[PDB]
Amino acid sequence: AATEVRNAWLALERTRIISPMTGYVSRRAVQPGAQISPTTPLMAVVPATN
Amino acid sequence: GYTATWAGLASAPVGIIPVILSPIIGRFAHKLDMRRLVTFSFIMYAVCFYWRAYTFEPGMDFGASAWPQFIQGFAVACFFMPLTTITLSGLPPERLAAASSLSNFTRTLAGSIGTSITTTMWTNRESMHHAQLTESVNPFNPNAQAMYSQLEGLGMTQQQASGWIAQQITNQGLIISANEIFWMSAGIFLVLLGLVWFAKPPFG
Repeated sequence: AATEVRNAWLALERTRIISPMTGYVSRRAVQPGAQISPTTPLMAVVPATN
Repeated sequence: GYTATWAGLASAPVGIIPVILSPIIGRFAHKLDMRRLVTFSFIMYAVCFYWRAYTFEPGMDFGASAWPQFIQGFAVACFFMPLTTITLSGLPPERLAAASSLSNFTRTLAGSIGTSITTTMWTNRESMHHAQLTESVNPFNPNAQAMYSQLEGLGMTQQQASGWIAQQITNQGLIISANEIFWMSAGIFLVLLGLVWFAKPPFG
């Protein structure tokens, strides 16, 4: 049961979508109220380092 | 998607006007300052090309490319006879052969040069427009995933749908590039107008 608690907690903590890279936002196709799945593009981040 | 016979049929209306006006112009040549005919023909050629420039559309019927040639009939009718009368004006009867040979040689050279320039311009501007168009087709764009959805509705693969979109972009670019050439040609005509007035009037 502790394992299932952990899985549920990770599911809840992932309702906040975090940026994996420092950069700048280019395209924005996400609006309040949109229905999102793990296959829908949301933004783009373009660093300027390398 | 025209065929060769249909495509040729779209240029029939050019000969409707000259086949009538040619004798009338010939009959009355005694009372005309031929220079004014050349100027009118140049203006009429500019009008026809500007007509084509602002009226070509992907879904244009046979009539949309038949009226402009009906108009161009006048322009072609009043350009050969007057200018050739000026070209061979006052020369003795014996030399008419050599003058004709020179005139024809220059005219054929001009035709070849025109074809060579125009074809390359058409293809290159098509490439430029293709580049400027394919940009909009990306993710992060409504009315771009919808097209893919409708395409996949008909059973096409993803790659086939991409090819179809590319083909459509190509066709649009060709129409745009083709209309850009007509505009340039008409503009160039507007400047060539006044040169015909440098010729003296010894006509006869």
